[PDB]
Amino acid sequence: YSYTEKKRIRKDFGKRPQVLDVPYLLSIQLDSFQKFIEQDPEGQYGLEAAFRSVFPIQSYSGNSELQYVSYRLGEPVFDVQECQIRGVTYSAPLRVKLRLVIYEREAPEGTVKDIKEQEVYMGEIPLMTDNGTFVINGTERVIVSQLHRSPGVFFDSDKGKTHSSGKVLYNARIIPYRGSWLDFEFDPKDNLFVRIDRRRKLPATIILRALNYTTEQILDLFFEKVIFEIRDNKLQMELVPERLRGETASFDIEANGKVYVEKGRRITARHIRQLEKDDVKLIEVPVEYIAGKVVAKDYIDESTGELICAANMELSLDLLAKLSQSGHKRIETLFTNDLDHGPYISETLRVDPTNDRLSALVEIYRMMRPGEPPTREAAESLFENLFFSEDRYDLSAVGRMKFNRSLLREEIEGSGILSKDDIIDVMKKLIDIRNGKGEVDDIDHLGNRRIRSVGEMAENQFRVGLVRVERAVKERLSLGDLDTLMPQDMINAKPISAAVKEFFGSSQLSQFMDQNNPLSEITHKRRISALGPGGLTRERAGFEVRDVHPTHYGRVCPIETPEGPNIGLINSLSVYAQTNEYGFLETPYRKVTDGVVTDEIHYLSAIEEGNYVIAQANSNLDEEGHFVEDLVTCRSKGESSLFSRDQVDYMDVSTQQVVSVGASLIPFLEHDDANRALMGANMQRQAVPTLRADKPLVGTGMERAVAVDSGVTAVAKRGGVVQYVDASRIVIKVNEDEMYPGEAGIDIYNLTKYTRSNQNTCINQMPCVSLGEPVERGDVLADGPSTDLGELALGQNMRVAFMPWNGYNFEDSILVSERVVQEDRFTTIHIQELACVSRDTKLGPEEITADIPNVGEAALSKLDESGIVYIGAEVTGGDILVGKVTPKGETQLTPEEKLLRAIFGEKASDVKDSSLRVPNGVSGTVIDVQVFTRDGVEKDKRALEIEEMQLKQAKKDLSEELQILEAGLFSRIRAVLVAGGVEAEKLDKLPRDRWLELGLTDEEKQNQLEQLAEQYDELKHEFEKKLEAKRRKITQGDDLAPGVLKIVKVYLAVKRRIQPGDKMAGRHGNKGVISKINPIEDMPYDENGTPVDIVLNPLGVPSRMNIGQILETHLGMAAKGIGDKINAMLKQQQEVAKLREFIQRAYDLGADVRQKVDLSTFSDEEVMRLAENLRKGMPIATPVFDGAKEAEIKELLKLGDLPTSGQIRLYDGRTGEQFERPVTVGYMYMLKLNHLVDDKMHARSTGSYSLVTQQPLGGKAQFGGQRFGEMEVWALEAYGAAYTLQEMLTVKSDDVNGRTKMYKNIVDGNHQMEPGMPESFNVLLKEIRSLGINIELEDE
Amino acid sequence: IETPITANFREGLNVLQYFISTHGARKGLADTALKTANSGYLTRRLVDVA
Amino acid sequence: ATWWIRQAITRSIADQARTIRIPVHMIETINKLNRISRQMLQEMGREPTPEELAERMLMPEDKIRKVLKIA
Amino acid sequence: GITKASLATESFISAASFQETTRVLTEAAVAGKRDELRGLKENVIVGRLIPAGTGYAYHQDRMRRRAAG
Amino acid sequence: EIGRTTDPVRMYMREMGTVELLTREGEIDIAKRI
Amino acid sequence: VPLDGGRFATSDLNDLYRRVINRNNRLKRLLDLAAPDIIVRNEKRMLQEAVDALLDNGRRGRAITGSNKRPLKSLADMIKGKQGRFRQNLLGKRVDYSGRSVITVGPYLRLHQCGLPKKMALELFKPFIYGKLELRGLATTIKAAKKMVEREEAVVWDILDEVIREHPVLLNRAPTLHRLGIQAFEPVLIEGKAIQLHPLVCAAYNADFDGDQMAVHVPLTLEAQLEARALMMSTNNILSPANGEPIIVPS
DNA sequence: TAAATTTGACACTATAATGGGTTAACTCGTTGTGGTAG
DNA sequence: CTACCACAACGAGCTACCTCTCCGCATAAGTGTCAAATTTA
RNA sequence: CGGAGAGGUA
Ligand SMILES: [Mg+2]
Repeated sequence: YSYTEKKRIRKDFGKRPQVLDVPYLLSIQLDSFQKFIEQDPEGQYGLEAAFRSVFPIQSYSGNSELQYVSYRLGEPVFDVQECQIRGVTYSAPLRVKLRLVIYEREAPEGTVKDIKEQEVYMGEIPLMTDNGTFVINGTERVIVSQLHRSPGVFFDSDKGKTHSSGKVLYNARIIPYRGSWLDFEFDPKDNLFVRIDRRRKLPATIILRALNYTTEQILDLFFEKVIFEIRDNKLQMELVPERLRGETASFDIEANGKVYVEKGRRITARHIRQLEKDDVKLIEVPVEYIAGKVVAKDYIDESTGELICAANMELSLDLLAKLSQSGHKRIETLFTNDLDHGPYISETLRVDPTNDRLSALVEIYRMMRPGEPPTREAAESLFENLFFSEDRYDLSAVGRMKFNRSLLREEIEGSGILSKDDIIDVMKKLIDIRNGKGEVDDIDHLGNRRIRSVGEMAENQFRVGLVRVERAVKERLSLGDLDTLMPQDMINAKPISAAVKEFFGSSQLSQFMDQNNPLSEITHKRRISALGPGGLTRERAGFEVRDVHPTHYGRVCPIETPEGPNIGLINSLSVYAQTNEYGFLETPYRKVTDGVVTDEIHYLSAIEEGNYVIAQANSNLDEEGHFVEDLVTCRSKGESSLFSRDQVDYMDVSTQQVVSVGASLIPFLEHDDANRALMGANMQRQAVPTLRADKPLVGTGMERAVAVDSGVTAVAKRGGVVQYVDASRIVIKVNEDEMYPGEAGIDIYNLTKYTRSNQNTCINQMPCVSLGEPVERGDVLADGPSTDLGELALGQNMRVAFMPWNGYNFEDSILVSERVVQEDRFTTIHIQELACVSRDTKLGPEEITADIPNVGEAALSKLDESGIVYIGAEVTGGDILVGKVTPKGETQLTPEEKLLRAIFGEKASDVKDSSLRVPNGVSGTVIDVQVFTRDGVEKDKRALEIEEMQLKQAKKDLSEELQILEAGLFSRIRAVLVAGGVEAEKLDKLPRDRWLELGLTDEEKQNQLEQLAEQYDELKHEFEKKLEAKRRKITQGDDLAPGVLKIVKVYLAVKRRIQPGDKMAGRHGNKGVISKINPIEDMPYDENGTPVDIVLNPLGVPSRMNIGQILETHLGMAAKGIGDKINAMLKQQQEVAKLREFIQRAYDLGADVRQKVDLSTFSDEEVMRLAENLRKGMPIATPVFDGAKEAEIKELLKLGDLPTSGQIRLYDGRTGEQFERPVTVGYMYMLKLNHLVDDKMHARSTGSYSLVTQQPLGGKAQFGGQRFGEMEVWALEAYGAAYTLQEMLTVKSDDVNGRTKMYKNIVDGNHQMEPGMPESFNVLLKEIRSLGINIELEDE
Repeated sequence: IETPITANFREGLNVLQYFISTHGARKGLADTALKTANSGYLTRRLVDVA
Repeated sequence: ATWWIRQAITRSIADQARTIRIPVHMIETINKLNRISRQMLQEMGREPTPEELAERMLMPEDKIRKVLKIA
Repeated sequence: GITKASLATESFISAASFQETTRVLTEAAVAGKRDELRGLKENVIVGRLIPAGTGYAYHQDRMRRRAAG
Repeated sequence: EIGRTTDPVRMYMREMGTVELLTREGEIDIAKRI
Repeated sequence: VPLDGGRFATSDLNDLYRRVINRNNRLKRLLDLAAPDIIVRNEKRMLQEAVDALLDNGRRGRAITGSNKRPLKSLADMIKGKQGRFRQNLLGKRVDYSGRSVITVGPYLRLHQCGLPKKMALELFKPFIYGKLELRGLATTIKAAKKMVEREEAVVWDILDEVIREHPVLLNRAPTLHRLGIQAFEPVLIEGKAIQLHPLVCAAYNADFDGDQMAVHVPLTLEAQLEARALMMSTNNILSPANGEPIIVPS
């Protein structure tokens, strides 16, 4: 155990010994973008691949080319926090070394005339933060992966679309990574057709002819030949015996002297076997057998010179007689059957009206571009560019692999374009599927869907920008001057930057981050969206793709998805699920060998998983040897069954590998229903962080991993001893073994204090380590917003009794006591940012001043001389934040105030009130004021003071950084010199800074001494340079929007407490709303006198089938009872041995628990600290599907001196009577969701109106009115409610005269209406008249 | 499916039975929204006709 | 004929391209600005500032004139 | 059917507000139809009292003033 | 042919393409006629 | 119309009209210029395409897209459709004097009472409070009443209690499937931010207390008040209209 | 209003340049053509 | 001559509410007289 | 004060 968990050890009830640790939860995004950025010259990934795929480029002649050399990313101008503050993209400049070589035309190959190379600047690609996040325009964005259909070939069939026949129609499809599509399909008459790019249909032999194939070659490729021989006016065939299966003998199958078949007998398999055992080859036939057969090859007479019969025509008696009298003794015919060898190619050729290649090109031309006069070269160019061009067709080597796998080839590589053999093979496979050999492919099968991450998408968009700039540069280079034109002067950086910025700012996948707690960020980055560019839509999906497929086992969680219209399109990646090199999803498996489950782990894809036999994770083992039982439950080929102990091939690595991160944090998931588990997993990521984070008593053990890997805490990079602890920063001194002889060995962790998050929540970093503590690497030093000693703490654990109470818990409603609101357990902090912009109007600039007219000193008590509220002043609704004032305009000026304008001064009545105020209901202090200005205008006294404070803080903290690091360096120098020699008093009798000139003979230790001195000099130099750079950066003016003078941003900090209307929920989907805050004296109290804090409703248990909450309640009571015993012992101050005994006894209580913790190793101080940390209750880890059982929880209840049933006797606090039945009581972990009544409630009497329809606006932010929809109109109609309907249609809505008359009359007390014609009706009349159709209100 | 889910919600389910029940849970959840939309359309048409 | 055809096309694009009609001289200046910006963006590796464009643009034009020239 | 009966209603405004507005409006324009405003939806659209419940009598009164004069 | 098409650009190019190009001297006689 | 950033946000109809007028003017120019026949034929064809795109974009052929690569909204699209004039501005309208809030359970009420919060009640009855304040003589002008209710004296609260007495309000929850989705209740002033419903009416509303929300409307005229009192009161519609059975049942 | 001046409009560039970019390609019922075969 | 089928095209898809971000994107050659509407005293 | 895109609640 490390020292960060010795403080508080969570008891684990799991029994399966985990072999594989939980991997880094943010591996997919980081790995993808690392591949995109990093230079891989062999495995071309990202920028290098696109650069090689576009460069080099020729001219239309070929006398000038641009050769790629290398590329490099510049250092970003601003930091992450700087970009967030300034609202600019955190990007890195891309500089590429490009070489232009010029060729002579006089020489055959004059390659050496002039070479010009330099660093061209193109584009500013955004960079990824250490937590997988992008910073665009100040906001923080996340790019989610996409599960899209793989490139390759997919055979499918429609399950009886044509209801008249009921036949099964098969269709093939060739999906490339980029290019045109291709669809082979059938018809009810069994003919095969081609659809190009889902256009109209043609007979598919058109493609064959376009590939330069004639009819004889087509028949040779598809149909195999039967040989008919005419000799002396009689007919024989060459017969291969394995052909008369399932057919009826039309003639007598005879031999030279043997009789086999009679009339009206089917050739059964035993007769065929007799045929192979008699060894006959030549079989005589009558003449009517040929009638019905089709000739394979054309036949032309050598004498007359014309074709009697070409390929593919039905032979008859007259035709065979003519051919026999012609003199062709050998006839090749196609072999046809009705069950295995069907005549489809011949039928398609018959329906085909095209003779040879050029007619096929004309026909495909008339398909692709109808209405245009065809030409030979145009058709040839279009057909060669549709499929056989390297720029308009590509499978990207992953479509090639699936393509060769689905056609049962061997190599997994090849060309990126289609070819003749590929088309022949795919259509042959389609024919075979039609015949009966083979099976169609599944669409939802996880072997056909690929994960496209951020790196691939960014590479594709960058390649689009590259082809745009490439087409431009190729056009410009071919005609302009060639000698004095630098390579950087043609390339415009605009298209590439536009492409990357569009992708990173306005895509369907680069979305706003949900970061109200670390769990939300983690479950947002591990997200797979089936929609997006090249994906499905909410209309393009039915029940087939939304539903769970058996191949999702271990790759995709089945119980984490939005429950609205995105029920199956937004999936969550599993825990151990990695990604393949091609993008497929693979899972770990423990490899078993002849019965022993070895620790070797293999990663298996979806197609390989169905081959072997996989054992379940809940199978018991003997000393990590063989299985216990003989018949183990296993799964194979998508179905589960029983198998022997020697037939297995793999075992599940752990029982947690099926569920995702979010669903694995819910204790007792195995008892909950699927629906309520889904709801709990969905609501766990909306929990607002509270004021003081508190650990859950019943955990799972995954809290630590989620907290550490979320990148929200402050993990220690290198272990050591903490040197200086503060509320703002941590100074740590590294150990000797983990420290480079170059550096000082001092690390500084800065802590973020009260920064606004995306969802207006506060983000704070509270240090958890105290002064003088040895901490190793991987230890948490500062807890984030929802972390407690490195464990995710989303909510608070509270006392709960399950009992109905006077109707206040009626339908999921929750009654809460006053202890919860007094102790501010659910009091949150909301930091809200308000912005005021000083626009440059058309009559003068907007000034910010304290001289606001028509306002007294009562509203200006918070404003300073510059008109900005002081930091720290508490502000209420309607108060003035900044005193921005704007001119009105000559139109808004009245003649009365125009006279005094030129007499009493211009600054008299020219301006009006346009100050920033507080939205109603908002309160709280001011914590931060940022004043951004335009470069060129003097700001005010306030902004000068702001920048003075900024420079002072920067210089102070950066100087303190230097001082601490140099103190550590001098300490290292002292340690090194005393490791060399013996000098103790002479160092401390001399100034600390003068510890460098002392020395002796030169050796290695003197060498790192000199290296340390050099690092000191470089340290102070970098100090000075970064100080100067920071000063210049802060003294310069920001680049604002055009027409903007200055922007004032004010941060308010509201403190929100709970009130009737605030939603709460547990972790088992038992959501509810607060109904009443109850005084503590009325609460039902137990025998001891402790009142229950919250009273829930029991009826939500049976109907929703979430028993995990009851078991969690009992487990929480047991844990809190043990913790109460510990607290009582500590308060009595008994001993150190007794506490050690009791804690050890409580730890080793499970039956076959995985962990083994022993208290003899721990010292007395560790025991005391542990007991102090457990005095509030012992945390318990309950893994999903492998958690504690009823016997264990009852043993815990017995140890803690609680009734085993979990139910205690309550007394009514209001009256003192005893409740007739025992009531289940225990501690449950409740959250506080982000649906607050403050943000939900809204009211409006009369406000602003729209322009076109002139009815009141809609929205709380813009003070709108509620819509009275069509359904409610029908309801009032059904009542017969005429007058209310009329008043809601005319006078409370878009009728200008009626509503102002209504206001005037109600102000006068008379309650009467005067309706009028609504404006929307006249809008409709004018629109329909503009349609050109005369409509009018016909009087009478 | 041939083999049924033998265990109840008190004894706790294993991995595969829970995985099986997810199918019905998701199908019902989607059918709820689909039938809601269809009922809304039918109600609109019926209100119009009469 | 090429001169006349190009002149007619560019004059047509200078009167009917946008919702709001801008005079031909202003459109020429807008380009006299677009090219300069691109030239300077290529030369320096970053987008120009208004003062740099004032320095490089013209003898009678200053920061305010071209600031007004930006829409 | 319900859709066809609703579209074939004698009032073109109700049909236009229901479905297939283009076709219904074209048919009404070519036929030179006219609306008598007898349905509840028509008066909801135009902005008068519905001929049902409390307002019904008023409409009847209006009718008995339009017919008798 | 004059059939299933709706793009004005396609039709315009179709009628435009029925007229052949002029040589170095064809323009001379055309200008002489003018 | 201009926006807050100085930029304008015009309608697509301006673009369509610009197209049509430009092509018509150029046709007139060519006609007076004696252009060849193919030229005037092309100009006439594009004029026809401008016109029909104006009438309805995606009807004849390819829809004319604007700058953001989306088809433009024609007059026919502003007439018909789910978001057209008929189904979004003539049948259903946005209404003044309307509020919205989350609901909790009130067990001490009757069938004809609803617990309205004080702030929503003050905002809804603002013209009524102005009128009664003016009648009583505590305010001289409408502006004085505005500022007085804006700083919420106790006399304002007393007059608000006087105004709401025997003044029913309509509670409404969407989707209103059947006619019982809207009902008239007498208001009772409560401190808080949630409308308190009666437990028995939750079956008619199909309303659960898990965060559900509903809207409040205020009848203004006398006919509307009697309309809500005699026809819409929760004590009148006891039996369901679908079948003759009571709907207010213990649950 | 007389006069200034930056805007606004229109007319004119004389080597030879000769056919354009492109997007994405459920389910269901009703209506109208377009043959089809005997 | 006209009873019949298979394609193409068109119109349809609950309700209400809340939050956030985006919308003159890669492309373009300058001079020269004449009128004229906004600008100083 | 508009329109699109993304997400969330009932
Ligand atoms: Mg609800």
